[PDB]
Amino acid sequence: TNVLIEDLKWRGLIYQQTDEQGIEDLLNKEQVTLYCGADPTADSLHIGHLLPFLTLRRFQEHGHRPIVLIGGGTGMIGDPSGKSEERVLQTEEQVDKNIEGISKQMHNIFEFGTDHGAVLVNNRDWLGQISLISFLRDYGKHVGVNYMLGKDSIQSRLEHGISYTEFTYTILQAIDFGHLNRELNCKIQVGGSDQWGNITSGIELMRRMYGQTDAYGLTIPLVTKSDGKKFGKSESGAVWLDAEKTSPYEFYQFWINQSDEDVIKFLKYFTFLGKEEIDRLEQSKNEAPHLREAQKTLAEEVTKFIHGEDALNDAIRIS
Amino acid sequence: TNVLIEDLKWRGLIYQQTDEQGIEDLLNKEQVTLYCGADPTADSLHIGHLLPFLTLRRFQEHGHRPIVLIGGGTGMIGDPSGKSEERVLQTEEQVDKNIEGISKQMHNIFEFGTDHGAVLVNNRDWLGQISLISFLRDYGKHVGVNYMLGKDSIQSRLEHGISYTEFTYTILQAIDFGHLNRELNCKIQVGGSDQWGNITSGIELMRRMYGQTDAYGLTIPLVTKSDGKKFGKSESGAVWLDAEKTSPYEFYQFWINQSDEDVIKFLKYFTFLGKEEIDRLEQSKNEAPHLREAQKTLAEEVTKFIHGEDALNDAIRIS
Ligand SMILES: N[C@@H](Cc1ccc(O)cc1)C(=O)N[C@H](C(=O)O)[C@H]1[C@H](O)[C@](O)(CO)[C@@H](O)CN1O
Ligand SMILES: N[C@@H](Cc1ccc(O)cc1)C(=O)N[C@H](C(=O)O)[C@H]1[C@H](O)[C@](O)(CO)[C@@H](O)CN1O
Repeated sequence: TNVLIEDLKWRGLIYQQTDEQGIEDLLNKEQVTLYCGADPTADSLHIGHLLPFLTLRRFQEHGHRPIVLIGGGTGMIGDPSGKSEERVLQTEEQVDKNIEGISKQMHNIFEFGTDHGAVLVNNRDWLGQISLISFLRDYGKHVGVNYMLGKDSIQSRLEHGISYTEFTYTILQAIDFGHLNRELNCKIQVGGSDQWGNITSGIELMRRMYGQTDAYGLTIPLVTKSDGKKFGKSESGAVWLDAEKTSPYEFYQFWINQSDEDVIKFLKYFTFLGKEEIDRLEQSKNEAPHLREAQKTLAEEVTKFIHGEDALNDAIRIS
Repeated sequence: TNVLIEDLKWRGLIYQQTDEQGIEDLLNKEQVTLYCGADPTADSLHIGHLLPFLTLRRFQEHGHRPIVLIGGGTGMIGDPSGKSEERVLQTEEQVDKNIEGISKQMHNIFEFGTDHGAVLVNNRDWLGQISLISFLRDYGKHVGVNYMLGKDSIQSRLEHGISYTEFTYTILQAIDFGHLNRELNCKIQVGGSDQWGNITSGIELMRRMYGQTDAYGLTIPLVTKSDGKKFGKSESGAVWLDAEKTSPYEFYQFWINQSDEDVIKFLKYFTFLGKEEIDRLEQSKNEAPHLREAQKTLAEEVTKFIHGEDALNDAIRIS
């Protein structure tokens, strides 16, 4: 038993684990409970969010469980990770409006509603309670400043000033992990490179609060185009997984006009084909580039997936 | 948490449980490990085997696990359940040949190969070992004759004589359940009406051997045609889920020419639609019978499933 660890590292989806061996272990023994999340900083996800939520499927595939968290709380604050400009808060309706969009997509990418499947959580439930005096007593006590001033994320901000709220974000997200680690049994936190800091911060506080209850962190990598030009950025800014911002036809194309270099890879990253199917599909590429098979299947795979069987047609029938 | 128990009894898939409440319970608490099996008495399954193995999916759907057992051992003996004529043994090649067929179908109906998914077991592994003196000591001791002479199955046989082997079958199958109950954690045994006796017999010996380690038995019902004529029996004897004995076109038809009375039901029994989709699909039936929607979708559902997306086409394109 250890095939899942096998394809996630063939397909190259492993940027870093906190404790390699430890993760390798429980994955080949117990049925883990890994989760991922996103704040409602928009009313639609974008292909940058496609990789991480798929890796959650990869896991679910072999008996494991995935938990999808929507930032109904940490959303209103926003994650300075990466950013090198302070954010700007947003209207209670704005957030509570956005989550209606993001939730409509997840619900389609994953299967919510079972007796023991994935779960959709919103942190405004546990962060919506906890008070000012409280937060300071119960959590702040064992969350030292030298540590926070250590998070890579923060410096870009420390450099041209980081407001206190951007600064008290990591503690908001640590509280989360812990809550799930103690509430749904969560032990692994999957997320992009931009989440190393927050992930780790979650386990560091899990240890202080009570000798780290078997928690670990996994990071999916950074999808890199071949030419060195921003995966996910069209003139039409991003490439939105929302039909009416980025359509199946526009969607379709994006994957079929995708370069041959960064092609098989993307096949591994976003398709549920096997090493065989790809092997062959890598072949058609390597010697009969005219039929343009790679670029084609990829497309029709991710499109039927994201957008539909029929809309795939509709898209193709417009091609 | 209790939706699965909800649709299995809406769709009517529950003929009987050994301990109703007890099953209701662990199903709304822990992720069960239910299994089902079939002896290689042929090299292809038939629609009579479609219901039970689907109900295993129903379960797997909500976090649970299914184990598919092939009778590589109890096969060579054959289950007198139902039968009212002694069986006839069969060639070691014959069995070892048949299982190649039956396994090719399961592998397509279920997903074998994961870190923690369903598992394919063959009992010739645990029954292939156990010796004559042994079997008598370790198992026979606490397997009283008055009990066996109680199994409904047996009397039909007791009436026109039951050979000892048909008689020592139930103990072969009890040993199984137990082995899985102690080996893979199995707690529920799903199978058709014709398996009540064997199922129960498995838990009765599990208790004697050691206070029944939390085992229960579930039975799917008997698919009944509307007219009262043998579901699954064509002139072409059965309706084989093997392409080259019962083809997608022949397959296709069988479901589209299926009567309107026993139609929505069969929709519930064999399709993964919702109560909604069916509601509507029950409607089209009830007032626009000309479009013949029920009979149609059913077909194309079960066909794409059993035989393929493309072969569905091929079938339709021959319709
Ligand atoms: N603080 C997190 C959100 C979070 C919310 C609650 C938690 O308890 C832990 C983290 C974040 O910044 N997420 C990105 C987002 O937009 O929501 C998102 C990124 O955009 C990403 O590319 C795909 O979602 C990858 O970094 C994974 N991420 O969660
Ligand atoms: N003794 C069982 C097989 C068995 C094998 C190993 C076990 O440890 C327990 C039982 C039997 O008779 N099965 C049917 C078959 O043909 O294999 C089969 C029936 O045909 C059925 O209709 C669908 O498979 C339903 O009764 C479920 N059944 O298992």
